[PDB]
Amino acid sequence: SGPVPSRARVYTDVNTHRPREYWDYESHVVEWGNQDDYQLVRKLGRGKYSEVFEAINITNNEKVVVKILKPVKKKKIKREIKILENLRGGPNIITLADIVKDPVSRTPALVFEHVNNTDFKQLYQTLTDYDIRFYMYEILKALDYCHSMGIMHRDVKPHNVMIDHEHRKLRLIDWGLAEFYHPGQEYNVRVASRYFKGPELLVDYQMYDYSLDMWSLGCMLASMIFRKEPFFHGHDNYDQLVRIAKVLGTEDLYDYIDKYNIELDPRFNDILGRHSRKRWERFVHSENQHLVSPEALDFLDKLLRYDHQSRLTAREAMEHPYFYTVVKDQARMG
Ligand SMILES: OCCCn1nnc2c(Br)c(Br)c(Br)c(Br)c21
Ligand SMILES: [Cl-]
Ligand SMILES: [Cl-]
Repeated sequence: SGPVPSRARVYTDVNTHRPREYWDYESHVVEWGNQDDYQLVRKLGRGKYSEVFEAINITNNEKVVVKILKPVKKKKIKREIKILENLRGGPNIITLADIVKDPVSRTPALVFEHVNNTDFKQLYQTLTDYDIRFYMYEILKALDYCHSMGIMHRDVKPHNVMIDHEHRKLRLIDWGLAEFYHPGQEYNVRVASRYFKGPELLVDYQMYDYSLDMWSLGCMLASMIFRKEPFFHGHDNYDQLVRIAKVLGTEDLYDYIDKYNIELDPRFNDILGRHSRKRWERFVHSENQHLVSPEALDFLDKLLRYDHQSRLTAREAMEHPYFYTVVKDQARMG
């Protein structure tokens, strides 16, 4: 029988209208730069799947950030670089500077523009109501650009947003899980991090799209405004959906399941069972009332939908009242 097909509502064929060499990363020939150009200064850390350094380009004396890639397949290597080259110059997307290779090891290393140590998770414990709005909007600028260029990020979370609090700057990093969106294509559910995985991924639905990132963004905001890190705290993949069910309710979950003719374990239905919906105001109480407004709760409600097709698009989200003053504020400064 199988499931019902799905299409992205926006940017549906941006790769179809483009030439083959745009999205066919398997046919790309990576002209590898010279490793000697770059000298490592200090270890900025090591991410969930890489090791990252502060570095200096000796050809122009500018600073760069080098990311020595995890022992990974050549299929993933080429996908990421091709996605970064295409997203270059986009608003709030980190820009690939060069790509080099170790002389003896032959392990690849992405080189980027220098931004800042400070990720958005470490900076989240000192943010006003207007700061949440401002930095969420900047993430939507990056999310609408990458969607508009035909790319899902697939790993949107606090750690992958770099933010310079003082200069009002923001970058979305780690595109190594991202992928090009093509209609009719089945996509692998093993992307993102538990707490930010959409219901589509947890119900083993393959034909998802850009809307996945909008789920993840909701997860951040929810945690940001209610100060519950993370807002949906699953222990395993089964439990994550069970936590989500305990907020959005099980009624719309099973409507989502039949609509797309999605199949899953009988015991999942038993595990989930029946549970009532909880209105978004019930996660407010003590030291967070200042962060939660009506426009925040509507916005959040419209992002955290089981049905991926119903979720707000990045552009739609940018038009929400939540940002009304934000878009007006940046029209007299930027
Ligand atoms: O565990 C700490 C790792 C932090 N980390 N991970 N990926 C990073 C990227 Br890409 C850039 Br660019 C920058 Br600047 C930093 Br800092 C990064
Ligand atoms: Cl995939
Ligand atoms: Cl979108």
